[PDB]
Amino acid sequence: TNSHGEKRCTRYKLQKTVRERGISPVSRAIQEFEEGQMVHIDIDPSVQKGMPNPKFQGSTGKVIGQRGRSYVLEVRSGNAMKEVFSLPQHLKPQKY
Amino acid sequence: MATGPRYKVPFRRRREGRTNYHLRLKLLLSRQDRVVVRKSSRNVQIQLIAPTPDGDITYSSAVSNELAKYGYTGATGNTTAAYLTGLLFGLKSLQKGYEGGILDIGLQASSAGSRVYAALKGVVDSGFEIPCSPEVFPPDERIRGEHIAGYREESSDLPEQFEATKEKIFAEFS
Amino acid sequence: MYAVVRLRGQVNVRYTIEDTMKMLRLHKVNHCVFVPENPHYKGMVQKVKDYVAYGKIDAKTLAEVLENRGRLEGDTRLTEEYIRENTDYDSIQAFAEAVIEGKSSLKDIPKLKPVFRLHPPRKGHAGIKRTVQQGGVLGNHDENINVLLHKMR
Amino acid sequence: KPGSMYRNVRQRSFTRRKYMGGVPGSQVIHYDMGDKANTSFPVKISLIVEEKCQIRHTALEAARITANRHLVADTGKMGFYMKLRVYPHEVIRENKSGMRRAFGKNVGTAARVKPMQKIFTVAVEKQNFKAAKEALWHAGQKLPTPCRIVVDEGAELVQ
RNA sequence: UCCGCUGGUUCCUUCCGAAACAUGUCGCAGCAUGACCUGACUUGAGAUCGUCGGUGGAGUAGAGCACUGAUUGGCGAUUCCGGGGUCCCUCGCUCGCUUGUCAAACUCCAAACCCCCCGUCAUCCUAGAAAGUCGGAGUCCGGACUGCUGGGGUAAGCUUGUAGUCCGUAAGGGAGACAACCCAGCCCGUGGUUAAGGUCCCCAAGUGUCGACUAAGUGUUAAUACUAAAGGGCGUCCCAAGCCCCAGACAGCUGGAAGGUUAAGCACUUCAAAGAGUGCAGCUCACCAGUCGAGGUUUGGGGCCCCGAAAAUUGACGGGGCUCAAGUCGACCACCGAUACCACGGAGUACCGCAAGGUAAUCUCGUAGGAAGGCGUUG
RNA sequence: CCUGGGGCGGGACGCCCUUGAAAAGAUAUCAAGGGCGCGCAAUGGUUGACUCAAGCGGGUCGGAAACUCGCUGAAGAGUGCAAGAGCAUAAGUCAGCCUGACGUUAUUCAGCAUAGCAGUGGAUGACGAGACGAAAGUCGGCUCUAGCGAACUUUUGAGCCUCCUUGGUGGGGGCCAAAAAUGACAGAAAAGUUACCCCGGGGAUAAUUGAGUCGUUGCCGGCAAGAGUACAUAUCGACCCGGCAGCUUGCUACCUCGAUGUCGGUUCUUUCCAUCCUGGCCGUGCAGCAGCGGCCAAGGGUGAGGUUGUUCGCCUAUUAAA
RNA sequence: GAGUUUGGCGGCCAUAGCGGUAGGGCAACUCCUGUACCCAUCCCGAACACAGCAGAUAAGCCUGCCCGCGUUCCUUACUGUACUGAAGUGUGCGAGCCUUCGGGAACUCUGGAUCGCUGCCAAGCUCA
Ligand SMILES: [Mg+2]
Ligand SMILES: [Mg+2]
Ligand SMILES: [Mg+2]
Ligand SMILES: [Mg+2]
Ligand SMILES: [Mg+2]
Ligand SMILES: [Mg+2]
Ligand SMILES: [Mg+2]
Repeated sequence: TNSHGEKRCTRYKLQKTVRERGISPVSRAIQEFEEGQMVHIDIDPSVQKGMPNPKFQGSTGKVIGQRGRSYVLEVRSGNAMKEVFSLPQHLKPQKY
Repeated sequence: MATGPRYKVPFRRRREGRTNYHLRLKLLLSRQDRVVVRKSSRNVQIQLIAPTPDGDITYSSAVSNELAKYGYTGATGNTTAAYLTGLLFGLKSLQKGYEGGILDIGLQASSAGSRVYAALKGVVDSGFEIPCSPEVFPPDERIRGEHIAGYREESSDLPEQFEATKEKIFAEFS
Repeated sequence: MYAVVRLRGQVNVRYTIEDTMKMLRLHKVNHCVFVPENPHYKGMVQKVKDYVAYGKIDAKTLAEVLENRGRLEGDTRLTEEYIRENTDYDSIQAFAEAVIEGKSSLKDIPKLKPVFRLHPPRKGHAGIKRTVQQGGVLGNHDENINVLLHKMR
Repeated sequence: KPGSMYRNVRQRSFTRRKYMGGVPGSQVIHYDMGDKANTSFPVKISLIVEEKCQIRHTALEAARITANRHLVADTGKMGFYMKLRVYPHEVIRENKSGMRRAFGKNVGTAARVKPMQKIFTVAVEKQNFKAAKEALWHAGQKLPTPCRIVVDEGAELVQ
């Protein structure tokens, strides 16, 4: 039977491209975010700590608070609001 | 040798052997200015750096080429010159409005009584705040330049000129 | 100005297309709405091409449409007197000319319904199972929507 | 087991043989026939299939045998070059009880070919064009698809 | 007694109206919890079923060998690890240049849908958005059509999924009948015009128009569980291209196949006109001469039709029948034909208004079920 | 209990990864590839120093097998073990010092999208203690995702609360935490048989007929490889390909379980042609006789007996044929 | 006020890599010189560390060039092909496929470009 683990069916959700494999840009890991700012969840597979679910990969979260290094995001999953803790390595700002 | 399209070249600083990015990620998590001390074979240089996504920016700096104007004549690439450069950097950064910062020796190896730790002791003695342990500090006679008697008698001008430069720079910035 | 007329019913229609129709105010067949030419309405009319017929109406067609199928609130027919007492123009024809020239709107008329419940097409139409370019009636008539609007007068 | 069983293409490609077990290999022996060195054949024709069909390896072997024998008896042993382009990569599995645990065992391979995809390419001289064309006609009679011949090289050389 | 199992459970109208799915369950004919439906209340300003633009997620179709694995030859070298008749030399793997194929657990690439967020338009919304609390359930046997080459399977009116829409719970109109195919979602009566589909009769309206095809009663069968293939046709109708062609071809009618060779034909110096040879040693074609005097032959791509084509009560284009059509194809005209659409008059409902009354393209179908209002018997 | 009826088989009965799965999420089958019920005081933590696999070249019997030097080398290695993902001044290897494989505690995720649901994890934090390090940092085990279990009961750890008028002693009760297991893994202490069977239901589900399908069965066709002294096609028809019938066995579960009386024979009637004989033709490797193969043709005929319950099949003697 | 060079820190992480040729250093950088000391080698002052007068731009580094390999981008053709969203009384015996409107590749090909761009600070010089 199939499993129910957190990494289930994440062969390409949590995979890095060939020319971004290895160390990531360190400037992405100290990008400070403001209160209420909209940020995109684009999970960095190399950074194995503070990662959200693969189910939130590609969702825009509204920053509502900080819990140390990571940020608190109000993410939408279908019809429910979720609080998704993610470090700045996995987040990316939305530009207008 | 980028043999094909599945070749991941290192980053440019890592290709040039000039920056470690794991150490850079460790240091940038502090959210504090870095005392980027770099030593050249003929003199020494110290910077205060704060990163922004456009690139690093440097607030204050000080090299061994400035020690001439304060009355220094000896070698600019020894422990005494490193201490004087660190003291000048600390006083200048205090004057500009910076009093904190974590040490950053980068790729240079860590060993007690080096020129980098001499510059660190110079920065600490100027009132600049930087977390450090006194074990890696050099002895006071080494900062004075008490190596002189081994090889050369023309090195004997070092301690008196170091004390003169110290008092001159302290009067200059305070 | 797109003249969008609905020509197929609401049975076996997907909910996205049916909500596209409902936001266009086309709930039943033979119902016409006049909308501007912005890209938003162009995409909305493009989404419902298989269930309506749309085109670029001219001034005479819209004038006759207002004169024969304009209803105010309470299901009262539009006439010349109401137009002259609630607009600046001499008749329905000049108001239609102003609307086609872009310096007027159908919302200029107070209480006027935005849906024109038209009669079924006299002598039939070309069919609701083929588009205009396939020999039917659905889709884009271009300026030939006024012929279909004339036969649904 | 007739070819009508494993003919229609309504299932995905079952070719990753490291995740299956014990495929009986194809009976197809060669894929190049005739002169495998003379690249100077002016008139070149190809047999193309005009449906989406799965050709069994036995069907491919029978077609190759009939076409190669006809070409050897028509244009001599070294007067032609005939190429079977497609390898049978798909693995065909039969449910050898009832419908419980219906994933069958591999009972042979086959080649999935698209419409207008060339099966056999034949290069011949000017005079041996008709014999090569007729042998390719006999080859497509052993295949499960309608096949039409198309001329690759020397369209003006023939007419 | 008990039963999750069977059967039955008695009046009318009005409003709204599902689920046959997930997790747990000695659970699989049951139940609980959640989704979905319903009623009320609190709350007080936004909501996104839809479009257009942008910041992001793509790793599916497609494509390809750049990784993982397969896979086909040719050419030139692995002087080396190997197989064979002074390790004299044979020689398969291995590595490059040029070919030939692939992948559901492959990707240097990579869409269209789609999903999160932002802006805009659009629609809903103070006659109450989103949110919250409580009352009442039903429901967890589903099924079908159109797609995903969905998975499995030889296939199945098979089994198991997913997106949308249907039947269930869906009238009326039409397909001969048709749960779910098309029009259509439907309060009552009248008038009109159209939708689907049809107009030779059965049957209201075309023995309709133009240009061709079919000679088989083929066909007169949109979708489809209701419709036979591979293969072939000098059947017939077309398009295009080679070849010979009024310096006279093609198919028929006149002189010859005479030098040769019996290399026992059928196990040349040089002539326009005769071979190591097509045929029942004379008996016969290929081939030059003349002749009527103009098209002939080959190939490719198409339309319809034909053979392939055999089943059991007599029978099914719906039946009659139909042949420049009453069949097929490319178009066209006019008419018929719904409860749809329009209009008129009427009823009910929803909300608002103190009330008169106002609005409704944005109200009127309905199974399980919730809510409301009434009729009736006995006292 | 699940179950293409039940049983036998199996566990798709708990946990983890890839595909299925149709580029958000979700998505079933006794779907495909499988794995786990552990191992480790180092195979753990941190700092420093280095870079691996595999080739080419040099080095002495140290061989094409060891160890060593140079060059190529973004990874082709290693990281305990399934699968996938991560990692190179490293998440690898070696060495120094250590025990964070620390006590307590709050949220949100995901098991269980949307959207309730157990004990558990797994990511952020907080209080108190440390390790390594110049410091930044890292460390809540072994790079991430499996390696495990409710209530009750007992035992154990630290300190407290309590026992029926009051105080004490022995002994109980309790709070928090740890261990002992229910693998049918959201947790019964659990073997068969019934043809002597009974009852309630089911076409929700099988033998049965019928319908769908046609792998298999019966009958064919295309192309003809060839055998036929020669000669594919008088005759036989390989390989491969395409069919029809529904007359054998299968598959399925649509109808019927408040019953459609289930094999074979007998009697009687009818139907199809894919024709055994009778009628008419064509070919022959047809001299005649007698065959062989094919086409048209369903008007008539197609029997009697031995075994066997038989269908089928064999055997007997007739017969135009049986 | 501005510019060139040099150094440090970088951002984007190949348009930046791999490869080949030609030029330069006054200041700087590097190579390079020793081992009293600080520090160090699982041995070696090779690296690290320290103290540095020379000598050398031969390399690091900087400037220009080469399309060769890789990458990225444009471009003509393939081609509005593949594929696909919506609808369809369009079509096939069937596996399926077609028309309309709306999107739209990848490979390859033609002709070309790309042998990095840019941010901060400091040292110098040359400002008008
Ligand atoms: Mg594909
Ligand atoms: Mg439908
Ligand atoms: Mg319905
Ligand atoms: Mg009906
Ligand atoms: Mg009810
Ligand atoms: Mg059971
Ligand atoms: Mg007994």
